[PDB]
Amino acid sequence: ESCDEMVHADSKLVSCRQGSGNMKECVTTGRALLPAVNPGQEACLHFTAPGSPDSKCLKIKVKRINLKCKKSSSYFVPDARSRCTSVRRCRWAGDCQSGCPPHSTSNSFSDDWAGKMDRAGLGFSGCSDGCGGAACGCFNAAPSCIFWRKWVENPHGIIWKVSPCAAWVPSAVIELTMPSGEVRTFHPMSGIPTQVFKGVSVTYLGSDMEVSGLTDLCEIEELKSKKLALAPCNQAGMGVVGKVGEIQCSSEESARTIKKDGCIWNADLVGIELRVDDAVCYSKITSVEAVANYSAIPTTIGGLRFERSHDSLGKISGSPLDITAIRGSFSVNYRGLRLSLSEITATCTGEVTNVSGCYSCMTGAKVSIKLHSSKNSTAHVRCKGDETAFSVLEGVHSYTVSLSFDHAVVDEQCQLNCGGHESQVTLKGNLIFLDVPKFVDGSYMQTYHSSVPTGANIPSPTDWLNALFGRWILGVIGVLLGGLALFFLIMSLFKLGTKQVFRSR
Amino acid sequence: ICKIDGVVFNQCEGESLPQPFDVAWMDVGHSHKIIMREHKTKWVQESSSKD
Ligand SMILES: *[C@@H]1O[C@H](CO)[C@@H](O)[C@H](O)[C@H]1NC(C)=O
Ligand SMILES: *[C@@H]1O[C@H](CO)[C@@H](O)[C@H](O)[C@H]1NC(C)=O
Ligand SMILES: *[C@@H]1O[C@H](CO)[C@@H](O)[C@H](O)[C@H]1NC(C)=O
Repeated sequence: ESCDEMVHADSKLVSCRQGSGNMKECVTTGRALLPAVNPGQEACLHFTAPGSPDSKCLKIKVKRINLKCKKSSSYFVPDARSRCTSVRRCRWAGDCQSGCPPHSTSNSFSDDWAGKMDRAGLGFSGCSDGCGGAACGCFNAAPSCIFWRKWVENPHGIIWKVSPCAAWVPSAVIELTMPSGEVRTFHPMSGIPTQVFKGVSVTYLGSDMEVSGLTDLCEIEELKSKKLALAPCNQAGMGVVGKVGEIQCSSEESARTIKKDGCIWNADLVGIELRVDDAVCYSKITSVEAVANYSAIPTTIGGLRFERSHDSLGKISGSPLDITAIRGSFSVNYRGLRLSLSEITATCTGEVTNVSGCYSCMTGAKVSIKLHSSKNSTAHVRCKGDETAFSVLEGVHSYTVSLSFDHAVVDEQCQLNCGGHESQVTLKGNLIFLDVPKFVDGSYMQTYHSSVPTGANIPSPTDWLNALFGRWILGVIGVLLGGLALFFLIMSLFKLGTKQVFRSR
Repeated sequence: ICKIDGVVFNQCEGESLPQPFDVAWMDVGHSHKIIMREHKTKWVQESSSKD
């Protein structure tokens, strides 16, 4: 579409050669800066070569600006159950004379327990005491050794993904298109590199926006049911029991199974209480319906309205009312890139056939330009008031772009050049004015608002009283005579009414 | 678990080759065996004449 805010910071900064025989480029490295733009615009990056007349551009597309957070850590918390067993073996030897574990023997597995499995997991093997006599199972008045092993299980296999974060920095999306033809997308962060794609390291900047109710919030998500929620989560491995932060593991593959080598638990996560050779285990792990308030996807805490935006590498979003931030400029860095320049541009001439749009407003004034040339995209439009660059195709086609004007009747003469050849164009049409839209029920903000033109806020005397007149003296005289006649008639009617009201009471 | 040595156990949609799987088992006098994972055992002497 349209384009604005040209830079041209590193023009004529190449050290190329003959160009493989006819013409080529070597490298173009420097540093530039792109200012803030409105959601749904394009920031072109036109290069200038000393030998070649014209070059290609690099458009930057921004769609949404959502409020996300960083990724401090990532882990999976599976669901656990209460499973245990016991045994009632008799001493019958010198093994359970006085005490079963002498000082520290915890591996109470005599090559017979079911702990050596891939579906069990890991736990804590303890011991207990028993009674003696005919009713207790032995023939000696001495306590017996009762061993028990407890472990957690996960029959269903519910998998959760929690990512703690306490920054909540603004971010946005970028649909970058290279001059060669490659078009990809990426999500830059507020000051964090966005996985630079062959030199381009454009980052996003913020304005240090304050928060109201963002102190302990996370982005815990669900994988099977795709259910999201906002609630204070735990921290890294060193945690406390009582809230979220139960038995974790290494990765998602280690979440379905509760085996060792990746799973970490501190202490006091499962209780055991036996009465008579039973070793029954009760559940103490809190479920999802035990945490604090536990906000959900519909969240209206304060001015922020958190929603669920369908996007990759992020599912948490939110958009308050119109903020009109101060600055949202970017910072583009260059490391290495090249563009093929033909330098064989020929005569080309275009003309203007349509003009429309708003006043100096959000969408601007869209003016379609028709060109005709032999090359593909050798064109560059430059004029006073605003500069707009775009790409064309081979042959004769139609292309619609938007420009910024500061006058009601747009009747000027701009200069248009496609590569090396230059010509002249003219515009003639009528434009309108649109103000900032108002708020209505049932509609909520989606991503953000950048800015609204509210500078003048005054009616210009030149544009006003234009269509009412057009001859002007004749129209003024006629309007004055009509107004005088109507005023005299209304005064006569009022006098008659007052006379009727006064008398005949 | 779907099949044990060519013996139908459950109803599955995708079969594969036998794989080593550590699991306890016990016999009760029927045709097929019964595998179990969570079980509590108790050893009693009873002073039987068979011992
Ligand atoms: C949510 O946490 C507790 C739960 O009752 C509540 O007192 C608090 O005000 C809520 N908001 C927070 C912690 O920001
Ligand atoms: C100008 O715009 C009007 C409105 O859509 C359209 O009918 C007309 O065909 C356009 N003219 C050209 C030359 O594109
Ligand atoms: C111009 O663009 C067309 C678009 O399909 C492409 O096929 C062609 O290779 C480009 N270059 C030319 C015609 O030199």
